[PDB]
Amino acid sequence: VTASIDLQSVSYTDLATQLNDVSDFGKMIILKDNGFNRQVHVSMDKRTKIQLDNENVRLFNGRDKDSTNFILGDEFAVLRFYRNGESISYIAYKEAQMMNEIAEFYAAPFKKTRAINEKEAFECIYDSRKYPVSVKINVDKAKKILNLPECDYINPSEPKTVYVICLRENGSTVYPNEVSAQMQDAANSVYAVHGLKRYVNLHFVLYTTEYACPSGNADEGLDGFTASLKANPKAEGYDDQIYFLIRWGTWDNNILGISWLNSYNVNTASDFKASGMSTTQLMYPGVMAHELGHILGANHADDPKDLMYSKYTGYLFHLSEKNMDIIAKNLGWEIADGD
Amino acid sequence: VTASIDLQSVSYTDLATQLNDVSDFGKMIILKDNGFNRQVHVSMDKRTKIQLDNENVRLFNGRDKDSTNFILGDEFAVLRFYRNGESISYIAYKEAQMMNEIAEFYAAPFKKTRAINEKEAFECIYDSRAGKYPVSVKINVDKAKKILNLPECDYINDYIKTPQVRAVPSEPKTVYVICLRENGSTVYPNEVSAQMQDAANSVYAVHGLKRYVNLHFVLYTTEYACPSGNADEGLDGFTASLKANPKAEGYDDQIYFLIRWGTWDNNILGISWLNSYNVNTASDFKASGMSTTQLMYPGVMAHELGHILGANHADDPKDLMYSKYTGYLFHLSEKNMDIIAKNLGWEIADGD
Ligand SMILES: COc1cc(=O)n(C)c2c(OC[C@@H](O)C(C)(C)O)cccc12
Ligand SMILES: COc1cc(=O)n(C)c2c(OC[C@@H](O)C(C)(C)O)cccc12
Ligand code: PRO
Ligand code: PRO
Ligand SMILES: [Zn+2]
Ligand SMILES: [Zn+2]
Ligand SMILES: [Zn+2]
Ligand SMILES: [Zn+2]
Repeated sequence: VTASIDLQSVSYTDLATQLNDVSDFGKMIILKDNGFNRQVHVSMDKRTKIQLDNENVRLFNGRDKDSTNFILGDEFAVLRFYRNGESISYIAYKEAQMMNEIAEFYAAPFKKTRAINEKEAFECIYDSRKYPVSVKINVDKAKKILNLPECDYINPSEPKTVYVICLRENGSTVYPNEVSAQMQDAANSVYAVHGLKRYVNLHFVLYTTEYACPSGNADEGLDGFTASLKANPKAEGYDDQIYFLIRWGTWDNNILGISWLNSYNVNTASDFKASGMSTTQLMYPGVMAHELGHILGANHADDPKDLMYSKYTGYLFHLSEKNMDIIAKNLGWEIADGD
Repeated sequence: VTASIDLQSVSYTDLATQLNDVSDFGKMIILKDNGFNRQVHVSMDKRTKIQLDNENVRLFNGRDKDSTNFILGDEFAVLRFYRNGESISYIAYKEAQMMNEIAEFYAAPFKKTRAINEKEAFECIYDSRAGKYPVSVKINVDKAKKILNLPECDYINDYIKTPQVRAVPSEPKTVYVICLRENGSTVYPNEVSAQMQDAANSVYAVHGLKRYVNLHFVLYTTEYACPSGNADEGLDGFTASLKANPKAEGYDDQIYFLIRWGTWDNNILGISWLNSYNVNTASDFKASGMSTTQLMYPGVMAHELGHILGANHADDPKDLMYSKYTGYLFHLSEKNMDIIAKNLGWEIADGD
């Protein structure tokens, strides 16, 4: 009698019908696979707004104990949950030609070195009687199979609408599911701290820019990105918003992203100071969240399970009490307000 | 500095960026033209859900005194307001090739019969900030039907019958209005979602029915096509097709519609089984009908949804359920409102 999603044949239509059924009161959906089940209570994420090149993308969350998240756009749908501490994404594109391009893209690195457990890290999901309907990627198993070299860092009455204006770097190709996952992880990292949804509602937008980094250097790239915003007339009057140059790859010495530390404050934001750069590749979730953290004043953390750890860890939440205080204050929150 | 929309150059991006910024608290937008101004307070319609072939379409309403409505999908955006009693729509498609096809489609009948004040009934809006292709089209439906001299259609015998025919819920019931594009038919997204928006709003306007139901419209293609121009024979086959369709098994308790762009024999705008829905007795795909989706006849799907919910032909020419096509979109008949609200689980004790 309960609704369910079969991960052995999950398509865009499967996720789209289920997620489009979720009312304001939430919906119970059972995630089904071979040797797997999970009843989740899905609800619409009504805090975050997303447009990718003017295309509305919706977010859905399960309960805290479900570790499940969803992304639903008109052309793609994503299911991301945690199973034995590993992140598993099911990415389904609506158009047959696009799903094949996406499946080819995600399958290519494994085609070089055949894996002992390829099906556990990456698998093409097929229709129940050929073209794939979705792809399954266990990020944690994939990074172990691919032997990927290390990428890292160095060094109110109504909530306020803050725009996170993402700009696809000139010459870059970013993938919709990949970009909106970095965005979903960024907003959720923020709303998890001190009940910040009462203070801010993040609106992510994505456009293309004529600006491209003049070299592989990330410091020179961000300096140039900030300077390009100040000279861009399409950004005149938006100097008080958050900005990100997004690309698929990384910068020199495998830098995942960069940003100006403590560059945003709901009352002092100006001169496009609150800007950064980020990769959007699926194998490194939480990079945009980590940079959005630095932009909101968060410092490098001592806990290896913290999002703001000095090194890249795959964790997506702020665990540091000092960082949570700094971030929430920058968004207008005070200790007297509570959580 | 309030936000505003210039109707002298309104594009998809213009409507999309404005409607996409509307928060849960609503937004004040000024509609600007050559001297005309209207401040409207837009808010998202959170009662109705719409997917057209799995593409999400959102609705926005102004205040009651604004007479303004919006439709926002990924590929098109619509603004529909009233000015001096006439219904004006601004239809903007996102893709250049699609906007040009749409502009050509809407302009074509006006080239056959060239009017002096064509600009009043129909106009291609161009990029003033400059441009070469249209960014949207303006259609004053009431002036267009007068210019085109469209042969009138009426709901004369638009219903058939069958010889068989508690408390306010914690959450209103989700009722799906499953629309199926007839085989061989081409329906236009803006046109279809306008018939749907007018159908849901006709329902929520009666006895505070949003507390009892939340309508969810979906659109798919069906292999069924009417075997003749007859509407009674068409609806009989449509209902039968549903019973023999396995993709509809377990959904016999929902509302159904065969949709097309044109009309049936003797210019019938649509048809449906009278008093075919009830939140507690709905079954066997009884609550089904057929409807045109052409822009020049707004309210046909609402009129048929009315018939499905038990509404009879009204006597007031300003009523939605009047037997002749009038262009009004609301039930004014006290008896029809009682019949419709009762079928959706409402009682006099509950109030409005
Ligand atoms: C090249 O960059 C941009 C490209 C582009 O198309 N636009 C419009 C930009 C932009 O618009 C304001 C936008 O966020 C609002 C608040 C209206 O929703 C802001 C910042 C940059 C751009
Ligand atoms: C031609 O008939 C149909 C064609 C078609 O593609 N489908 C899937 C239909 C259908 O889907 C269930 C739908 O309402 C839910 C509840 C999932 O949103 C229901 C009824 C009919 C169809
Ligand atoms: O996922 C879907 O809905 C369809 C079928 C396979 C490719 N596109
Ligand atoms: O809408 C899009 O996704 C295309 C791809 C590059 C930028 N514009
Ligand atoms: Zn860092
Ligand atoms: Zn981990
Ligand atoms: Zn995690
Ligand atoms: Zn009638």
